[PDB]
Order: sequence, then structure tokens, then C-alpha cells
Amino acid sequence: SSHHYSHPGGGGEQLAINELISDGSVVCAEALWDHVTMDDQELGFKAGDVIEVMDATNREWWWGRVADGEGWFPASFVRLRVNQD
Amino acid sequence: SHHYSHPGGGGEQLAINELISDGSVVCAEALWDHVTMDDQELGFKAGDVIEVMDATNREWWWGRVADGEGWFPASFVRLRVNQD
Amino acid sequence: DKDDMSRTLLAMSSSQDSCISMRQSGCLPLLIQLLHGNDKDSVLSRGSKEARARASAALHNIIHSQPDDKRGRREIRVLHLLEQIRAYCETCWEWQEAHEPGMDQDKNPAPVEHQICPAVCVLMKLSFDEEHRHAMNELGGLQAIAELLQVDCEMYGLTNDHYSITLRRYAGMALTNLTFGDVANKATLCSMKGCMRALVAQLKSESEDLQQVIASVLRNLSWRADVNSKKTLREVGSVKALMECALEVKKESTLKSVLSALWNLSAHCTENKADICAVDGALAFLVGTLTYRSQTNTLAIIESGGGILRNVSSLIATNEDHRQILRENNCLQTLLQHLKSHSLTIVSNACGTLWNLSARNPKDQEALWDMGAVSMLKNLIHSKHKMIAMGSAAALRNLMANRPAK
Amino acid sequence: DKDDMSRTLLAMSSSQDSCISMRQSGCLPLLIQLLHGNDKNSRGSKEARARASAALHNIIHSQPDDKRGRREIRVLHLLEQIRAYCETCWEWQEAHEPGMDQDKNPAPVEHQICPAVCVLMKLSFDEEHRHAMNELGGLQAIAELLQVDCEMYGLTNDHYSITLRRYAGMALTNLTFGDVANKATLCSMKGCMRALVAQLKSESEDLQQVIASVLRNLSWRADVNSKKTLREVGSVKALMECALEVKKESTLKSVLSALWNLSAHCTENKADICAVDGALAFLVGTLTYRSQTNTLAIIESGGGILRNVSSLIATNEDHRQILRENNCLQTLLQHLKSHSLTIVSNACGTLWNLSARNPKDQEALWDMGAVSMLKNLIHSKHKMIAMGSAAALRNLMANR
Repeated sequence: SSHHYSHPGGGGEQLAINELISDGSVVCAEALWDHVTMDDQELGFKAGDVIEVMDATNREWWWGRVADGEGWFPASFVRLRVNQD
Repeated sequence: SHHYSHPGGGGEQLAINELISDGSVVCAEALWDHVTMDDQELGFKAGDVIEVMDATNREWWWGRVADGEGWFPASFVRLRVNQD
Repeated sequence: DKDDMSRTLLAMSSSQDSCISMRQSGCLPLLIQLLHGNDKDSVLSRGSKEARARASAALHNIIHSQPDDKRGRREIRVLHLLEQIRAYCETCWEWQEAHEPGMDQDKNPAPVEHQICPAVCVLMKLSFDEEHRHAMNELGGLQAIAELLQVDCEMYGLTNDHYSITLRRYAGMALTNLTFGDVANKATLCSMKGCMRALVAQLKSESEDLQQVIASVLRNLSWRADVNSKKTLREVGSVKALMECALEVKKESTLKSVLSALWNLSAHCTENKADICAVDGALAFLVGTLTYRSQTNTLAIIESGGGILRNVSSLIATNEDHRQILRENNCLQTLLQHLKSHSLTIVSNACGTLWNLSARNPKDQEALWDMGAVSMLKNLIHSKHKMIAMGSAAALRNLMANRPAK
Repeated sequence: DKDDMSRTLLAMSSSQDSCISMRQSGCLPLLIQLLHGNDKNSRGSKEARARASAALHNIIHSQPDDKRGRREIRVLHLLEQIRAYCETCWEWQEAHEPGMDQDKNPAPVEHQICPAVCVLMKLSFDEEHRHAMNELGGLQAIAELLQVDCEMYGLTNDHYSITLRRYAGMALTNLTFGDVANKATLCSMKGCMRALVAQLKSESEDLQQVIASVLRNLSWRADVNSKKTLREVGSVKALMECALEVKKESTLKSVLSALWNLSAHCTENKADICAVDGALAFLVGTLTYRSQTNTLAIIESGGGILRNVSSLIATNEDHRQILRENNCLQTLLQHLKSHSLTIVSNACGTLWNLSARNPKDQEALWDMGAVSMLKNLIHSKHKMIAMGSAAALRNLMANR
């Protein structure tokens, strides 16, 4: 079985991340380590790279984007900045 | 600049170090490639089985493969509790 | 009544270094009780504003007495912001009281909502890391933040003013973070019956951003809620409010948070399950979600909607009218397509919903056979995931009992 | 008494799936209270507890075959074996009691319960299982098994005894980890706490470690009653005393990790550390000891304890002397040259308290050339170092 972004139990708890994007404001997250993935469904990156968080409804995996493309990635890898750019 | 050591206090942990004590070997499966250029750190690939040697800290564990040893973030690893 | 307690605590705070031994002797919870007093039960603990001004001052002394330890810098920064909030609420209750009751209101004071917005802003932003949350929880942050949101809602109900919306959004987010993974906090917020009604009432707002903020609070609260919390969420009609909200939301991110909250609530009891089906057009809408692909996290709403239905399907099964509402919206067809899915959540939901609906109805038993369900369920009876394996084989058992042709 | 409420709870449990509504009603916490209840001696009679656990069996076994429905049965089955075993032990204790006529056939052999407690220990590593143990009253059951065995055979070297002492303790580690409510419950178990603290004097350094981390967890983010209890059972002194005698590096790591937490509680605990003979020398001795695995693990925890207790040492010349004769002040300066965040932070905090109100040492720091070292760290990236540097600089510049 592949990476399960699924979370099938219920729609459990999360911090107020999705609610920071609601303004129309753009939330960022700096990558702590390289994310190596050869899955076009997932978003690979390098350390120090700033990722725009699009969806963080699930705890384990979030949907992000770079100037290149978009896809899933594990939250663990990333440190999000709550303030301005 | 990486910090394997959190200076708050003794903190809290699970009984991982205790799974080692009795002389038995416990190890963990890699969930992602750990890419590092630092000799202090133990890089690996997903699916690799790493023997955890120290898990006092919550963020970073000292582990060893037949190649060498170094720090790695616990996040990259699911540990196998049962016989190994 | 018992001001003398508040009175004595300030007097012990008077000495510059005896504040250290107080926190050590366990005074911070005692001080917060005089300020808020959560522990109390309805029909068998907070002090008067006179005693509250004594207590909040005594708090200020204990927290400021410690060295420039990282905790110190944190607690001073937070308490300062909490003091701003507590002072503003005191202005509100001072206007709320003596201005609303039967007494003569010919006396010069209204509190300006503008000043407190940057104050919550910081608190909300700081609540995004564990370290400040723990500091807030030692200083009764949740309570102070909640009391603010409530008192504001009790003043301008459903106001649609930009400066007021921002405030309610900011406080709500702070409540979301402080409830997240915090058993003790979830129960406390649920004990604030007034504030709980204030939050639910906010779902009628025409600011979908705030609606999203409210759903997120309710979602957190409905996850691993203790017996009381579950009871409270049901009693305030949060289920009814949320399902009624879902039918009238345009922005999908707002919908994402709402269905997610309902999915949690739907599991709690049959009474909550009945509440969803009682809302007109609700079931129809939930069926619509089964084929709704989102912009980001493309499978979000199908998972959310499928799950809510999976939970209520057991109640739907007995109702012939509700089975028809589904039939009208090609429900069984869609669920059959959900078995082909690549998602653990979706596949599981399908043969969960198909489990319930396949039994005790010859009407839909025929249909599934005429759809060729057997072949698709047969492909999942030996599934790696045991719930999917169970649900399918159970639904296959239901159907195999009823066959018209070989 | 409330013997009757267990009669009504079992009666409600007997009928076909009426226990589904009981959990909805919230009978599980009421059942656990009759079975272990120390929410404060809220736990009922043996015949009452027999009813409770039976009703508790009926309610968990009357669910769908869900994933959560199968963990609870897997876990409860094990907990039932533990509970039943504890009942064997309590009956023995009452029968083999002062005044009691000891001439009738009952002893419970430990070897049978160890596999059961093994599984629970292993399962407690999983969060989902922890959540299940939590609402089944696992922590209290595991803890009750621990204390009852220590009470029976105090500090034995029997392998099967040690093993269960070690298993139970490891589960209690996982169950208290991150769980504020569980840390409180275990601390409220005064009998069990004394048992735990008592196991530090065991010759098994594998077990001593399994006691040290438990006390480490309980001392992390502890509530006021918990900090009070940890103090009262003299766990601080007990730990320090066993640290003076531990041989294994891992055991020391664990022990020092616990004391580092406790040394931040109160000046009463700080004094307790200083009261122990040779403890201070030992700590200063740790300031240069490098571990085999995790090189600087002991330097960090040692310097951390010292960093805390340095506030008290400043008032005592004798304790400054013990510090001086084991070459502490000079070591702390070599710590400033370290690349470690933790090590530097400790040294600054330690030197902070030591540089003030004592010319005898503050001249010694000058003659060591600390001024030329502290100015390197006044513009550092973290305040703790930066404020630790400038304040110590202020104390020294006052004495020129």
C-alpha cells in the first residue's frame, strides 16, 4: 500500500491552519529536510525551500505548491511561518 | 545549524531506551530518505532498517547501520516493537 | 462572596520573593478560579470584579517575580495580552450591566471594539506553537479568550461589521488551537454554555471565513469528546446549525471544515444522526458530495460527505422515503464507483454505507443485483483492510439471500 | 454504601445491547471508579468489583466488530488477567496478615502474569492502544500490579519478579508520556509511588532505568499535587543516591534526565540534592564525562542539574568549596567554547548565579580570564546565553 493521505476514522482535530488562508493571505512553510519522492501525486522539495500551504485539513499530510508544481507532502518535513512574508 | 539536544530539561519519553537495556536489539524502518551531508548525521533511504542506539531526546535519535552511525530525526522512522 | 480569599492572596503577593513559593504551593489555579472558575457544575466559584481586580494583580506579581527564564519572557508577554482582554471584558460587563436591566441608564460610560483586535491577533498567532499554548493554559487563556467572544456576541448579535468579524475570527482561531489535542480545554469550553450558544449562533453569519472558524472549533470539540462535551454539543443544536450551514455555503474551504465537524458529530449518537436527516434537502446534498471534487485536496469533500452518510446510513435504512431521496440522486450507483477508488477512506465508507442499505429492503436489493454489485463486492471480500473486507462480505451476504435469476 | 450501584450497573449490562446506551450515558468512568477510583478509596468491595469488571466486560464485548472494537477487547482481556491476578495477591495479603490465623490453603506465582503484562507493555507504544487502555483504566491496573508485587517481595533479585517490575514500569512510562491526566492519577497512588521510588535501590540497573524514566515523565509538566507528591516520597534524594552508585551509562542517562526535571521544581528539591554526600562532586564530575552513545548526553543533564542548583550553592561557601576543589569554575569556561546549545546555556546559567555576592570566586574568574570569553557570547542568537553572559560580566566588572 502507498502513502495513505486518507485518515479514515473520522474528521478529527487540527490547529487553525486552513483559517489563515481564508483571508486570501498566503501562508508559507520552510522545508527542514529534503523530500525525496518520485510520485507525480506528491510534491518533492529541498531543505530551505519555502512551500505555500494550500490544504492542511489532515494532520499527517498537507497539500502544498511551489513555483514548479503541487502535490502532497508530510507535515513533519516543514516549519510553517504564521506571520507576514 | 542543527540542534539534536533540547536544553529545556529532562523532558518526557516513551520506553524505547528500555527496549534496548535487556541486551536485545530493537530497530526501526525508514519511511523516507534522510539526506544529509554532515558526518555527525546518519543518512539513509526509505525502507532501510536502522538500529536505534539512543532515543533519550524526542526530536533526534542516534542510530547505526552497517555503514556507520549518526543523528537522525525520529519522524523519518517507524520503530518495530516486536522481535527483530 | 468569599472575597477574603482573594484579599489574602494579594497580601501574600505583596512580598517581593514570597511569590515564588506561592506558585510552588499551587496558587495559579486558585487565582484563575477566582477569575473564571470552570470546575463548577450547573446547580451545584468566580469572584466579584473587586476580588477579580485583586486576583489578576496578584497573578501579575507572581509571573513577574520569576527571572528572565524563557518561561518568564513567554508568560509576561502572554499575561500582558490576557490583561488587555480581561480589562476590556470588564468594561463590557460594566456597560452590559447597569445599561440593560430595569435601572435608570442616564450615566456616562460603550467599549470600542477597535483596540482589542491587535490584542487577540497576537494571542491567536502565538497559539500556533505548543510552547505558548502551555503558557496560555497556565494563565487561563482559553477562558479569557472565550469570555471575550461570548460577551461580544451577546452585545452585537450577527453584526456583519468588518472590525467585529475580525475580532470573532481571531478569538475563534485561538480557541481552535487551544482545544486541539487538549482534553481538559475541550471540556472547559463545553462547560461555557453561554459561550457555546454564542459560537453556534455565529454559523448564521454571512461571513464564510468566520463560519469556517466556528466549524473548526466545533470540529475539535467533537473529536474524542467526553460524555459531558458530547451532551453539550447535542443540547445547543450544533448538528442542526452545521447541516443547515452546509446547504448555504459557496466557498468550498468553508464547506470542508463544516462537513468535517458533522462527520465527527454524526458518530456520537442516534439522536445526532436523526438531526441530520430531519433537515430538509440535507440527505440530497450529502449525496451530492459523493461526486464533488475539490480544488485542493481533490478527495476532501467526497471523504467528508461519504463518512457523514456512512454514519447515518443505519438510520436511512429503515426509512423508505429517505431511501427514495437517495434513489432520486443516484446514490447506490455512486457508492459502487467508490469501491473502485484508490482511497482507504472512500472505499471503506462505501461498503460501510452499502452494508447498511443492502439489508431489510427488497426494493434496493433488486437494484444492486441489476447494477451488478456482486462482481464488485466479490473483489473486496479478501481485502487487506479488514473493515472493507467485512463490510463487503456482509453486503454480499445480504444480496446472495435475494436472487431472481442465476 | 455504593455496593448497590454496582448491582444496578451489572443489571443494566445484562440485557441484550442496552449497554450500548450505557457508554453513551458515560458508565465507563463510573465502572473504573468502582474498580480503581482514586480521583481524590472510591473503589468498592471485592464482590462489588467482581460485578463492575463483569459489567465492564459485557459493555465492551457488546459492540460492532470495528477496529476500535477489537483493540478494546484485545486490551481488556489482558487487563482482566491482571485484575484477576491482583485479586489473588490481595487475598494472600489479607490472609497472611498480623493477627490472622495463618493455617488455611490459599500463593500467586508471578511467572503466569508476565506474558500478559509483556503484551500490554508492547502495545502501549501505540497511541491508539494507549487511548484504549486509558478509557479501560489500564494505567491504574498496571500500577496496582506493580505496587502489590513490590509489597510482597521487597527488592528481590528473582528474574521473573524483576521482569514484571520492568514490564509494568515501561507501560506506565508510555501511559504517562504526554498524558497530563495519567501523570496525576499515578502520583495520586501514594502506595504505588513509594514502591516505585523504593525500586531505585534494586541491584538491577535495567530496572533502575525503568524507574528513572517513569519519574522523569511524572516530573515533566507536572501539576501542583504531582510536584508535591514527588517531593513527599523523597524521590529526589532516592534518585541522587542511586546515581552515586550506578555503573551503566544508560541507567545514569535516565536517572540524570529525571533529576534535571525535579531540580527545577523548588529550592526544597535543590537543597535535597545538595544535602546528599558527594552528590555535588559527582555532578561536577559529570561535567567532563563523555558517553559512548550520545556523546554529550550526561554533560548536558549534569550541567543542567547543576545549573538549577547553582542558585542555592551561591549562598554556601562549603558548597562553593566542594565545587572549587573539583575544578568546576574552570570547567564551566571550557563549556563556553562548546558547539552545543545545551552545554553553553547551562554554563552561562551556572556562572550567572556563581559570579555574584562572592569575591573569593569572582576574583578566581578574573584570574582565569573569563572576561575575554563572555564578551564573545553577549551578542549570541539566544537570550539565555546573551543575558547569562552580560549579567555575569556585570558581576565581574563590579569587582576590578
